[PDB]
Amino acid sequence: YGTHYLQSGSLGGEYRVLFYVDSEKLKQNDFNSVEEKKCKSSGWHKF
Amino acid sequence: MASKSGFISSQSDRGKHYIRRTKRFSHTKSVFLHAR
Repeated sequence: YGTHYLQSGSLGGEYRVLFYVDSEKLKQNDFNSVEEKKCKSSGWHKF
Repeated sequence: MASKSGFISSQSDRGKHYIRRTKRFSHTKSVFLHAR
């Protein structure tokens, strides 16, 4: 039967909402390019 | 790589080509939904 009785009070209804949204998005491109050339030509002046 | 000599006459040539290619891709998707 509990610890107390109701001496007075009010009756009706209760309504509650908690609502939570959390979005994270990441996009990442890392592009590197090395192009190297060396070339040489030699000959006396025949070769 | 390329190399040449030219000069009676003589001609010499060397060539080399090398290619290596790698593609790796992974995709992971997960959904958990619970309602009570």
